Amino acid sequence: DRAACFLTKQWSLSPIGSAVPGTRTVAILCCQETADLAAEVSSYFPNHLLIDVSRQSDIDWKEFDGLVDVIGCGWDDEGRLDWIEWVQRLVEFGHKEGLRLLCVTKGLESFQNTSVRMAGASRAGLYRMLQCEYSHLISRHMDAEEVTDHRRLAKLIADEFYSDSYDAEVCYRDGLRYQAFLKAHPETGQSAVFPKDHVLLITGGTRGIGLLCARHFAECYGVKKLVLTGREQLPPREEWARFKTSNTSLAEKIQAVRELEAKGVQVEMLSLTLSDDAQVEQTLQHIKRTLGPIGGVIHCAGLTDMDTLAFIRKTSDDIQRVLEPKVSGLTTLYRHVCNEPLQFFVLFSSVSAIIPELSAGQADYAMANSYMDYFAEAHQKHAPIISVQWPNWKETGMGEVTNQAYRDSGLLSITNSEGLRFLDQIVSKKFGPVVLPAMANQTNWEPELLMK
Ligand SMILES: NC(=O)C1=CN([C@@H]2O[C@H](COP(=O)(O)OP(=O)(O)OC[C@H]3O[C@@H](n4cnc5c(N)ncnc54)[C@H](OP(=O)(O)O)[C@@H]3O)[C@@H](O)[C@H]2O)C=CC1
Repeated sequence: DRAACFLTKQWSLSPIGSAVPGTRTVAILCCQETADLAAEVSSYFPNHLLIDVSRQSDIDWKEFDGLVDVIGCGWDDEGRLDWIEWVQRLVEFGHKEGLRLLCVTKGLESFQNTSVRMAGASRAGLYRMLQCEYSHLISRHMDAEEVTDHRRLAKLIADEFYSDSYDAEVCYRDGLRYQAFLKAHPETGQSAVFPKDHVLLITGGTRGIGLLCARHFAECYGVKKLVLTGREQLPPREEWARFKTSNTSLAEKIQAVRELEAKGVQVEMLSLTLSDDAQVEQTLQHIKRTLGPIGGVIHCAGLTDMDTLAFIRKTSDDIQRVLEPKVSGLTTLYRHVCNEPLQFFVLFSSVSAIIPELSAGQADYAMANSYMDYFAEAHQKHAPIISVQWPNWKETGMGEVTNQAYRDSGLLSITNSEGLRFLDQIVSKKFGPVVLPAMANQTNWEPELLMK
């Protein structure tokens, strides 16, 4: 594994060359809040369908030029997934010779924006990547400025929609169009002591990378109190002796608790529904009462859906299960730990949040991890919160089974030791709120083309 780098999302001018209108129907996805905007957008499309999701599909989808989604310009309820089936149906049933999907947000990107407006985060991640999963699509996320008037915004939208671009992600700042790309962090491509009476909280800490982090913090940062959370409820401690010769995942967890406790660490392995406000409150009160204040959080709770790959074959329910730990779960956890004396709050995101080619066949996972990226950017002022867009870990967790796009990306799969060193640097330094640490074979690596 050759060369370490740290990539962050940067922006450069990408002017539109021509904007030729069509006459096929354009769908306009909105909600009650964004309906006035949607009406203004609609005046640029003589042929349109306004789909207000807060008001089923008997549509001749093959007659459409595409869809403009402006729900991300309002509140954009992360828990309401009804909008998804409109996108799926258009993607599946639409013309195979080109159709356009355009997602518009307002002030979601931190570029030339001192105040991230946390709306549209999961949806941006979907639209960024759909053209890599479906070769016939042109799909784009566009971020406008929060100040932009509806009339001006509608004009920008219409030109963008019918543009000659295949850029995955763009923003407009002071009337100028910019495209997103990845680049080695600007200058940095020490550490304080973790207090012995504070607790390190690790969600998804019971196996995989999170457990590896647990061992690492106990060994190298002198952590004395660990709370490791997952979904499984371990049996009472009195039962544990019956699992000595078991080869089960539960046996391994029990053994891991014992090995940590041998290092002189107090360890609790808990079941916690992270999106359940009442349970998270109660559990956090228990920790604070009986162990001590929270000195750090590592958010590893996460699932990939390995059964249903195609976006158009996923149900709302499937998608919700993948989002839950990273979206609702993260938000709920944050509300109950943001006033603790945190040294760090590290989110385990993925290269699939941001590299469209790797998102393919796992669109819901890209949505989930994308939300965490923006969440860190939006809350960096209030908490030492960092989203890490991890590459594949070769030796622990979900494992590798890496595909051609991953190999073709020039990303390498990383060792545990590589990953932990990456983590230590990310905590010790200011790479900013979102960073993609990669091991790359330097000869054959063009980070600046990763998002194209
Ligand atoms: N492995 C890799 O290469 C990469 C991993 N990541 C991310 O790193 C994190 C850990 O990855 P990995 O170690 O492979 O994962 P594993 O599947 O090995 O471990 C998942 C852990 O999270 C817990 N968990 C899963 N779903 C939930 C949920 N809904 N609520 C609470 N806890 C949950 C599991 O608990 P239980 O055992 O009780 O189910 C388990 O402790 C994930 O968030 C993943 O997206 C990112 C990039 C690459």
